[PDB]
Amino acid sequence: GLLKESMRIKMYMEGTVNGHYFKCEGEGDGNPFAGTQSMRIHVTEGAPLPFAFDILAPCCSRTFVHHTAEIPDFFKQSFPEGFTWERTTTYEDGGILTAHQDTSLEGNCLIYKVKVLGTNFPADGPVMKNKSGGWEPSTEVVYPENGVLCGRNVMALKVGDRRLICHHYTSYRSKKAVRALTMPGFHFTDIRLQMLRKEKDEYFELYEASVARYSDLPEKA
Amino acid sequence: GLLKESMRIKMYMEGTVNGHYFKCEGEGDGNPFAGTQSMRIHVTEGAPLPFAFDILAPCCSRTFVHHTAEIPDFFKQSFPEGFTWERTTTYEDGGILTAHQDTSLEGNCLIYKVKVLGTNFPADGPVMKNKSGGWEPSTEVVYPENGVLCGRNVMALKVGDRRLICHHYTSYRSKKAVRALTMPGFHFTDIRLQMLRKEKDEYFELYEASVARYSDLPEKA
Amino acid sequence: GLLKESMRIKMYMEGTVNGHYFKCEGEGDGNPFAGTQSMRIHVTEGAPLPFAFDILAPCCSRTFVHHTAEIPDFFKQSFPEGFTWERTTTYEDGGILTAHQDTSLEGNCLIYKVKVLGTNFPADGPVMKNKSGGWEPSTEVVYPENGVLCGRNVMALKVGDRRLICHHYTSYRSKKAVRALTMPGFHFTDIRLQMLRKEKDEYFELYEASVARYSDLPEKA
Amino acid sequence: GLLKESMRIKMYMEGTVNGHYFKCEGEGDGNPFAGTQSMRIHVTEGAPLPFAFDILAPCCSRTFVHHTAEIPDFFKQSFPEGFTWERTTTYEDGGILTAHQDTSLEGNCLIYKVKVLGTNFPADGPVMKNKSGGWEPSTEVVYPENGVLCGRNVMALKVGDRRLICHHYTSYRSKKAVRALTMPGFHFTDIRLQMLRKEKDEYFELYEASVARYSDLPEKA
Repeated sequence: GLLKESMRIKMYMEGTVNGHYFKCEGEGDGNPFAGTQSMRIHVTEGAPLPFAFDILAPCCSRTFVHHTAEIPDFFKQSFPEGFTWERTTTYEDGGILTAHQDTSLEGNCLIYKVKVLGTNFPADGPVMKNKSGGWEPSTEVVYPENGVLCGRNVMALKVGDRRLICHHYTSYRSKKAVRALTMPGFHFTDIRLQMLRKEKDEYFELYEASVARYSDLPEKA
Repeated sequence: GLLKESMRIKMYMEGTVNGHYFKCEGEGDGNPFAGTQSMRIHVTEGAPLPFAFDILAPCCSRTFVHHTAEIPDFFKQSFPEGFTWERTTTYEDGGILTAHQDTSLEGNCLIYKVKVLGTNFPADGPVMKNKSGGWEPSTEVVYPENGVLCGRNVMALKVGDRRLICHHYTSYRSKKAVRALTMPGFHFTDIRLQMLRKEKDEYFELYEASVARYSDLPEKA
Repeated sequence: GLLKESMRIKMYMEGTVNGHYFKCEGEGDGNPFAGTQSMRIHVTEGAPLPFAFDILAPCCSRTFVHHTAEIPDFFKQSFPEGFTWERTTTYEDGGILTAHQDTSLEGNCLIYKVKVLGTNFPADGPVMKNKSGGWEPSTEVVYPENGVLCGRNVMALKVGDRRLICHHYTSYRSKKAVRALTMPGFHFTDIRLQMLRKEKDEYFELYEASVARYSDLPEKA
Repeated sequence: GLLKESMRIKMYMEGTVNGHYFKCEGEGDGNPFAGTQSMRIHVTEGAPLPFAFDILAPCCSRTFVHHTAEIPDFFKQSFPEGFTWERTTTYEDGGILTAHQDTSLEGNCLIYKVKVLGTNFPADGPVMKNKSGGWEPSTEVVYPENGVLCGRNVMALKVGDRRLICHHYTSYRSKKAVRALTMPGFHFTDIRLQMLRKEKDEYFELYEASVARYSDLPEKA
């Protein structure tokens, strides 16, 4: 019973994208077992952001995933010690967004500390011109490599009727000893990250659902 | 109609991988509406293949996808003219495989003509040492870009307990005038590609099932 | 006297870029010791080319390099059997070009056979719109890997006052027994590829100079 | 004359590489006109470093570049305000090193502030096993893109007689208003970074030389 049906979240984020320094703080809630969560993010320095917050949204919670088919849950097994994630996202028009995150549990409150370095976003591109309209839903590929949980994803940024593709390369590291966890095998995480509200490039509300599953396609003989 | 619920397939492939010339021929069949098919392939020049056939298997059939949710079918709509596909697969240990394909229809035989270039596969990697154990199931991301259907994918090659990750960049081009197609929107194609039999690095048997669908995840308002 | 002060060149090139099939032929000559050479190219099929021939110029001659500082010449030592090259070129705006080449010798004719596959060039980019204006000079990084000579390069495509960057990944394979060659160590090859004339996307003249060298920077102790 | 034939350097570095947090501090001196400089680095937190310092070494000085051929010096023209640099470095065996740097001037001392995030370096690979033997010399490609100086590079990390290849993507931003500089054209920067001394994987001496120049190769008419 270390995680509850209803969890509080506090997030601190600091970074630079294309030389622009910013800091963000967020508060949220969700059901880790139902795989649902929302969050409110304030830009506290470098407002207004001169780039689409869409690139920061996936930096903002892997404890909140509905696990199907008895798939071992790397993230929840990691408490009370918690876990980190590190990701590089390559954008097909040239942006590169690297982030390192820390997850901790204090009573009922998950604590997120994120560092974000963004480089070579094209000045004319939809990130730096803030023309994006959110993410399509996605499916992460999750597999083990010596007690590290690995992530790969293809994500599509809405740019009117066009889609800008980026590529996620993620490592999830337990702060619990490897020998104390059941590692999952290869599996999938459906993720749907929605921006519900935004104001003056300084305030954002997010909503995310996540489900760990195997392929629904049957395997032949 | 034009496509029957039972189709035959003839494949001709020519290519070079790390300087090793090979030709293949396939004979196959499938229910294009059910999204199921199978294929026997003979390596007719350069057998025994000095690398894992696993890299060529996804070069061997996008007419055979079960479409859910009234998703327009780019492929089936393209007949009688048919379509081409072109792909680059990047392997995270350095291998690149580029292939162009032509799909034609005579009677109730789909004809595939495939050209393949493999470059910079590492000598001691599992493709060139032929130590792969087939593919995980996958989910392609499919989206229009002005008459062109685009595909992106993360696939996972089995190398024992480890997974070798590769990235698909696909373009699908109709030979029907773009005025005469209903383009789909952004969607996913589940793909499970199985190797049922291999012999002497010369004879292979493939089976594949594909479903076009939306995300299983509900959208909040 | 296998390789003369004056050598003739003949090239055969076949390929497809974004669906467009074409063949080209080249006739050339050079001094392979001076590292200078030229080539006339005619599109024999698929003329007029609907993309910049700029992407095909680097597929048109590594026998022609001035070697400084007693650097072992992998290419010249390969005769009479000769050598192959395989290259994938990734453009920062989405294009991939993959190519395999065979180089053989008969008397004083070098015979080039090239297969090219181009994928996912953006419809709106300078290559498919044919708005490029040739290559900056370049320096290739060349280093051995177990009998194979590897090449890495950043090249810059002129687009008025902008530069479209692409990345070369090249493997040079001798058809001569490894043990008959002195493999060079790590070194650079300065290449300047110039397009002297073009005519209705059908006829092209190239000149190229290549120099193999060490860094011109002193090493400290 | 803010800039003289002898300047001093102080560097602060903070980062995480594969989840290992560290800090370093640098003390150096140089002749920014002759393009020569040296730095002493102490690992001040998270010593002993459990990865190759060689990956941080190019995070430790673009003010120190001898400009030939009257090429405009973006770096020198950007004082007193100074400049930033942001780089992502992709290693062909999976590692990514993103970095943001601030360069300031306080009298005769250049002040470097570096944030570093490294993700997804292979546990088995020579970086996390600390088995690299320094860098080959390099040639950076430098070119303007509307007030930003872009850099691209291929660099080779020594691993015995093997070379591990990485790819630099750099943007240099003046903190001086863009319109107050003469932007250079496309040019090259020769860089030779040497580690002269290491101790206890907590103390390191770097020497570097840099020359800005055009191609050594002549242009035909």
